[PDB]
Amino acid sequence: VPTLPLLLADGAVLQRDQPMPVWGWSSPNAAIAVSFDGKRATVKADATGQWKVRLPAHAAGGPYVLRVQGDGGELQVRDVLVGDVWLAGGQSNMEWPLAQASDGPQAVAAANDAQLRQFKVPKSWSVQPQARLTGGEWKAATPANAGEFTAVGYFFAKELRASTGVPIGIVNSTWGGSAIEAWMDAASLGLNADNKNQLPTLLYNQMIHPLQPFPVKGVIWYQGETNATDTGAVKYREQFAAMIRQWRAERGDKTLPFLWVQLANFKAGGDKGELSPWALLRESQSKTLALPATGQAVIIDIGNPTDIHPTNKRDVGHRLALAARHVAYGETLVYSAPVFKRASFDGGKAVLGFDLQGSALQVRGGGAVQGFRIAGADQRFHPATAQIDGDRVIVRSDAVAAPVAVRYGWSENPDDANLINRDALPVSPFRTDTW
Ligand SMILES: [Zn+2]
Ligand SMILES: [Zn+2]
Ligand SMILES: [Zn+2]
Ligand SMILES: [Zn+2]
Ligand SMILES: [Zn+2]
Ligand SMILES: [Zn+2]
Ligand SMILES: [Zn+2]
Repeated sequence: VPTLPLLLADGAVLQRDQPMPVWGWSSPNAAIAVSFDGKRATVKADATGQWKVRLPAHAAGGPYVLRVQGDGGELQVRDVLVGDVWLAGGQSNMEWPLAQASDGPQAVAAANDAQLRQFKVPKSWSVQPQARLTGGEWKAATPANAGEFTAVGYFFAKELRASTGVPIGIVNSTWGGSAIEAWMDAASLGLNADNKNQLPTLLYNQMIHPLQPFPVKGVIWYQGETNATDTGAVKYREQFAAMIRQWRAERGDKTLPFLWVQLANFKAGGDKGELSPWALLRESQSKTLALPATGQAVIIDIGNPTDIHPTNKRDVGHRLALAARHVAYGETLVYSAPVFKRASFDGGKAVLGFDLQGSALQVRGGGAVQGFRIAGADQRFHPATAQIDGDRVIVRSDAVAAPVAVRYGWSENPDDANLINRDALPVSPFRTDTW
């Protein structure tokens, strides 16, 4: 009488268009048969009692029944869809449930999609990497269930349902207040294999590692507030890149799409002088775009100055889905605002070159450009004026005759910064210096 992992249960969404692993346990050397939509595979478990087959790549569809057959009896897994599965991780703002979004009641009331599903990994930890989850089931996006979906993940999935027309499943693996070190395996930290959600490897071991044989289309991520500190904001860029590369290596896919949300604006109290840990962390996030198959949603226009938990999650999901459509689905569209590329300082002016990313630079509210500061060699930054000229912005200040650096939206709460494109996507904060 065989058993299956918690992910291969009633209502599951399985990753389409790549090999389909089915694994589980039984008696040692037990004979096992697995069938799915008229395909059958047999295998013998090993002396541990573990068994695994790979079923052919299957196109989007469903519902189907996954049958597993041993000599003791049969397991039937019902209402299985085949589509795209996305892993959704991070801390509070990915955990944030749909019911508590700005549109929560109305969005839950509109959530009537049997082909959009979530698997909520329970908050759990372990000092060692684990082969099994300790809980969780698949729920479809009905009004009875959708209130508990990740708000950002639901809205992201709702966008993909419309652009792909295939089933979407979200594996929700989140924990409010967590540090990235808790989500990283021992190796990415240089380690051997208090609040536990801030301790190295403890969440990865129980909430990520067991998921890794389950194929996914890509990952969406919203984390970093906890690491936006004097000590961890810059080194986050190396930790985050290492985390992505390791998750990817574990899954055997060095270009597995990995998308994240840059921190929103928040009066975090960390800014002092020209030091801004939150702006340093956002930079660490933007630098990670150097890795292949990555994208970033910028959201400094929709944070809450006075609450680290902004309730506008619909627009977060919209911008992650733009990026997913480019990075994971190979589509051409405006998925990013213009990106700063190059700076030249001649005269009393700085000219900044942007990659326009398929759009045009404009200004929220239509007035003068806000959010720029400029510094001389003394490294003191003054407010500056800025003018748009196609793919360039020219920046200057009456009080800086020999500028050497420019900073745009470089603070924890850059709620004035107003450079956008014609689709109203905001330009990411940035700086020209490495001070
Ligand atoms: Zn399991
Ligand atoms: Zn392992
Ligand atoms: Zn809050
Ligand atoms: Zn949208
Ligand atoms: Zn690209
Ligand atoms: Zn140019
Ligand atoms: Zn203001």
